[PDB]
Amino acid sequence: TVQSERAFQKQPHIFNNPKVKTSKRTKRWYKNAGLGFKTPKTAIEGSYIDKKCPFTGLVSIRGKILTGTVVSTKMHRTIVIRRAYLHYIPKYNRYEKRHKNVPVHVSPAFRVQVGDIVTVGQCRPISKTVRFNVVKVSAA
Amino acid sequence: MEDILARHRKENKDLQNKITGMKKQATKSKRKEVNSKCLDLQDKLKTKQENEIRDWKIANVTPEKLLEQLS
Amino acid sequence: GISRDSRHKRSATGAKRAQFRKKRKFELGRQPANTKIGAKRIHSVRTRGGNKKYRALRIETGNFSWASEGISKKTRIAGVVYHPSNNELVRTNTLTKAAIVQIDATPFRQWFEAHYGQTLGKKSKNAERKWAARAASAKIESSVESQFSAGRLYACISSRPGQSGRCDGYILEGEELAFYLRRLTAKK
Amino acid sequence: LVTPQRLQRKRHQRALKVRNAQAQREAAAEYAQLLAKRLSERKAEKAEIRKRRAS
RNA sequence: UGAAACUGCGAAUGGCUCAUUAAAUCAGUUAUCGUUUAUUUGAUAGUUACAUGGUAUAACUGUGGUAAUUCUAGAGCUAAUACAUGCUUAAAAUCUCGACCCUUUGGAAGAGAUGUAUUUAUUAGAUAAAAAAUCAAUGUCUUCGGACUCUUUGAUGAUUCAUAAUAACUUUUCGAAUCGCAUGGCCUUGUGCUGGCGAUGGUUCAUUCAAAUUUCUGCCCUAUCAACUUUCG
Ligand SMILES: [Mg+2]
Ligand SMILES: [Mg+2]
Repeated sequence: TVQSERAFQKQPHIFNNPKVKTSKRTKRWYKNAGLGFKTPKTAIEGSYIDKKCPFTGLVSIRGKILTGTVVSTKMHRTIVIRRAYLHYIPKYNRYEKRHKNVPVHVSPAFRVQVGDIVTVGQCRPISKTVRFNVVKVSAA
Repeated sequence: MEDILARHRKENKDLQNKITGMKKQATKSKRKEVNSKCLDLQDKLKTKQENEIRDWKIANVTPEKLLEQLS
Repeated sequence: GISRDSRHKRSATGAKRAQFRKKRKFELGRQPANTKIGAKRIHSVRTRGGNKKYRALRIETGNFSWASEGISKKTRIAGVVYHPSNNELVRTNTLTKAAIVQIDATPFRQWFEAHYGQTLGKKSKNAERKWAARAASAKIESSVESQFSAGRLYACISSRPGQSGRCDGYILEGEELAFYLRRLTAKK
Repeated sequence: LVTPQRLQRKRHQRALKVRNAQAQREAAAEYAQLLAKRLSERKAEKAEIRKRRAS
């Protein structure tokens, strides 16, 4: 269901030449994210279009990198992860448990299910509250 | 017929003087814009004269076929 | 005026944020220029910085590109047929980015007869030397000469008129064109 | 008023744009010479790499 | 020398107060491959009547108005780094056409275009160890059967980056009609051609002063506040 939606879905500034009869009808552009992150094979042979995918779209990865555990996958192309941590109250000389929910973007190159641990990287501000992007999935 | 041709000739005689005055009044900056406006005015006058001649003669494709041909 | 501030909304938890400051000049927003078909009328808009931004109110012409042959020709725009953001901008015949117009096929054809030499639809020596030099490139998919039969091409618009003041785009190709004409026939 | 001084200033502007043009052109020519001899030395190093791998 | 006035610049700093504000400000820590940046500092532009175009006005003179304002009307002047026009430059290269030549394996007089900025489309922007077969194009020689005797750059962890080229595009952006000092050299003796020190102005890149959003973690009391947000995001 690639052209199911209302405008056409293409990578920007790519060209498929009709005059030259090629084997594949869609030339696809991809980049590696850096930091020793392997590009998944489904990004390269895939047919999806996403601007906010870090392997097919116009989004770089830079800044903090974080790890979490996903709780919500219930909405379109964005999932919500959860980082539990310990906060240290100095008067009582002992820690407090705390957690923060950050909603991260996910490309359709990842099959992320609730309970798995992901690895997120900072990107440009994608939406009102989304500022992150999933670059690695670990099965659990 | 002849009156419409005389009106088109008078419109062309006014438009030639208007285009010549616009070309003479232009500077080096706005000469290309004045030339584009004069060419658009000449094309619109020719289209209006052709439509007037077609109306004087009269008074006195689809994308589904493209889809069928493509499929 | 139009404040594009992010503190006047709610938070991520739905709480009502209080007001914090008066609206700022580094965060303003302008009223949109719903750009029509008409004679050339472009207003200058001064920006933040020492820069300047065109605002195309009424415009008619454009430098539209052909993807396959790599040419771009100054060509009049007839009217808007289809638009992805709203269906009501079609009703007002509005040029924006990706608003699709019908563009008349006269100067592309007049180049094409000078560069490929076969008429569509239905003598100087070096020129036929050149048309003997180009043989295999004369084939275009059937929808394009079907549009040449009426002399009206469909072209998308890639240049934003409200910033650049121009209206420049590209002619639809068989994949792009095929999907857009099937949903055009789904609308019609 | 046309004075000799404004003619001298116009002459100086013309002369300065001229000599700036030849100075940057000869700088470009010397750098083209440097890049050509650097690529020649690089091809010589490629040649000695190929004969040490051939032997 | 210099009152007034035009023009350029500053007045967006400083000074004061703490009313609003409880993930708001802020503190430490990131990011801008997500942006604008007067000034400073360094580079940056032979491609577009020239012994140097034009027009308004202030200041000033004169006439006025009202109780009253840092109020100003009418008339008469004149300047610019105000405003608005407007030429100039060297060679070389490459592409679009191309009068004629003859039938090959084709090659050409000549014409036009190619500074910078805006906008779109396309292309280049590569880098793991070696090889062979075919068809074209060429630089080629024929023992007209034949085959080779010579081409390939940056950065980042990351990019559609830097940048270049092509097709055009554009109420055509910029490419000095400015000013102060000493006034010098070269003769076909024209009052001809050259000629320094440095103030201002200017396109773009970089820097700097910054600005703007922005990442992680942190806030006093309250359940006699347990569910809140979505017609109006
Ligand atoms: Mg003095
Ligand atoms: Mg400077």
